[PDB]
Amino acid sequence: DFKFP
Amino acid sequence: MFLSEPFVRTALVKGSFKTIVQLPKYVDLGEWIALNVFEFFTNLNQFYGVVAEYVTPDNAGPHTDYLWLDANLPASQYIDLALTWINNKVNDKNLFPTKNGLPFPQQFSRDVQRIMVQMFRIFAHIYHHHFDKIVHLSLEAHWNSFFSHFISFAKEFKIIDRKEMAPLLPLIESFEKQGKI
Amino acid sequence: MYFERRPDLLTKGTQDKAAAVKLKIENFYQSSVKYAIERNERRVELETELTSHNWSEERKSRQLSSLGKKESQFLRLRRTRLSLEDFHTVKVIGKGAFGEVRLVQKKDTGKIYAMKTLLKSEMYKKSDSPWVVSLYYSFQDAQYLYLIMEFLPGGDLMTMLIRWQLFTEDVTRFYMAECILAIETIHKLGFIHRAIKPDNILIDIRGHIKLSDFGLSTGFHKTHDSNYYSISLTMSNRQQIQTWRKSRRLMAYSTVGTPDYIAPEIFLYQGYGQECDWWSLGAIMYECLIGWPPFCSETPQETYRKIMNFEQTLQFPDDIHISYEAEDLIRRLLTHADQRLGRHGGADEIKSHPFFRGVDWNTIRQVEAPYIPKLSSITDTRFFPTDELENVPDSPAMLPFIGYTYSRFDYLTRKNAL
Ligand SMILES: Nc1ncnc2c1ncn2[C@@H]1O[C@H](COP(=O)(O)OP(=O)(O)NP(=O)(O)O)[C@@H](O)[C@H]1O
Repeated sequence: DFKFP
Repeated sequence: MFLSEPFVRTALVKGSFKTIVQLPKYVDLGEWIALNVFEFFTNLNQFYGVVAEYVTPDNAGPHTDYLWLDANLPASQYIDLALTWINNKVNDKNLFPTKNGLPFPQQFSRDVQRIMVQMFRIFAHIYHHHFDKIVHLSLEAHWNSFFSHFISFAKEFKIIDRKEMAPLLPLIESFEKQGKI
Repeated sequence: MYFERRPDLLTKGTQDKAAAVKLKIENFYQSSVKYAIERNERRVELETELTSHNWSEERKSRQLSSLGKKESQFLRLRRTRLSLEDFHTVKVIGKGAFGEVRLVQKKDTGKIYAMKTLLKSEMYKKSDSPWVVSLYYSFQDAQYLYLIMEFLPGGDLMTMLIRWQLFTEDVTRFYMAECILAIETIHKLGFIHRAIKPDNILIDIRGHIKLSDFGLSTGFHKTHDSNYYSISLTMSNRQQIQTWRKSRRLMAYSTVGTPDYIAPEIFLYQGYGQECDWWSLGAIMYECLIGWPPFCSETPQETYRKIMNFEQTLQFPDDIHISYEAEDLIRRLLTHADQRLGRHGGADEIKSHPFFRGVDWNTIRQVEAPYIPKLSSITDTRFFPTDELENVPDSPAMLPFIGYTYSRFDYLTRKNAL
């Protein structure tokens, strides 16, 4: 789900 | 007593009270007063509180006495009475509303004089009966200035009348070198 | 009457009650002057600006009345005294050892504040940044001490870590980067927090993170050490989910201040520095990636032992989930102080680790956070372990206290929110 690059 | 000795040098008076007692510009007179009345009482009550220990039957000063026996008292009696009276008129959120935008009552300026005078009743009760031992612990510069303050405010805004000062009318004029005529 | 005077028979309740008055009167008139002197100062500050713009006389005597409008409210404030019964309690939120924490509505108006209850005589000791909880004002009484803070409904990171039991490398990267930026800021104001830990970390309405404190008056210190000097029954990841569960069900309330997240050079003498708090970050980072903190043990002394021999006690389990940049970072944060990441002119020496390639570190505050608290009101304690233990061996059993004679400046700032 969540994605923070 | 003989309260006009060479001590009338009253330290901590290095100005003339027209800078902390004049109503500041654009300030609700109620706030400007209801603060000082709070202030004045709160400090006066530390004064009799350093003396309450020794107050025992023998009322008030000479030629004129503050009878608490007036409608249905000794020294310690009508002080812890009038003193406690003030505390309550001042913590009353009706006359002294701490809430933000409450307007001051119609009673307000009236109770102002009332609270003011009973303070002087306990102000003066200190200056004739128990004023002697003051000079013991180097607190004359203090009480001198502080008295030099209580009147100044009461005169600037005239919440006490001239005749009620006969108990100290000679001492008022002694301090009219920092007295804001 | 050229006389004199002396001590001897003023019975020490009216001796030192004069040392008090002299103190009272000096500080008084010193300040009565300051007050008036700035009262004047800012008045003439606005009046030099009302005739610096060619404005109408309707306009100036509205601005000028707006000024004294303020000024009056100030003296109305100092006159204010409040206590409880000027607050209504909503629910209990947390407990430390010294006292609990309370979601509170102010009967007087009705807001959502956070009430932190403390204990004088038991804590011996004898501004305005996005990243830290806002303290407004405080007031005392006989026995306890009361602080008024905004209420963060997101719960705490400890309570998060329970509900999810494990973060991903992306969830964690977010929440870590948030901590860096909080911690960075605290350090920039010349402080070391020395109390970084999960439950000490808080979540706002938009799922974002902020610190709660600064490490002045939280707690205690560590005993520096102590000494004590069969069929197994365990499966060993379970073994912690067993011990940990005993470190909250009987240790959250009436806590000790667990030594996890305590860097090593603290148990030594006073020899530490800003670097102190980055360890705890790495401690924490480890915890949410693996499932427990690095030195989690049956008992806290054991935990002391591990941190002190940390070079052989740090091991990552065989639950894989950890890149070659994750594992590196924790390692370079969980090392010797003078060698640790973020020591050498650091605090953004951390941001340049290849575990981020992060957001511009600017937009970080504007970003969808892994969990936005799904809130049902303005008094939603849902994110708190609202179960109750309530054992504080203080029990002293059975509108006082003017809360403020402040300064004008704090009047504005606190008015500009309250
Ligand atoms: N501003 C706040 N808003 C909401 N909950 C809070 C707030 N401050 C504290 N809490 C709650 O109380 C906990 C923190 O309590 P805290 O005041 O840190 O206890 P402490 O013993 O003094 N120090 P510690 O217990 O080691 O964290 C959090 O995990 C929350 O559950």
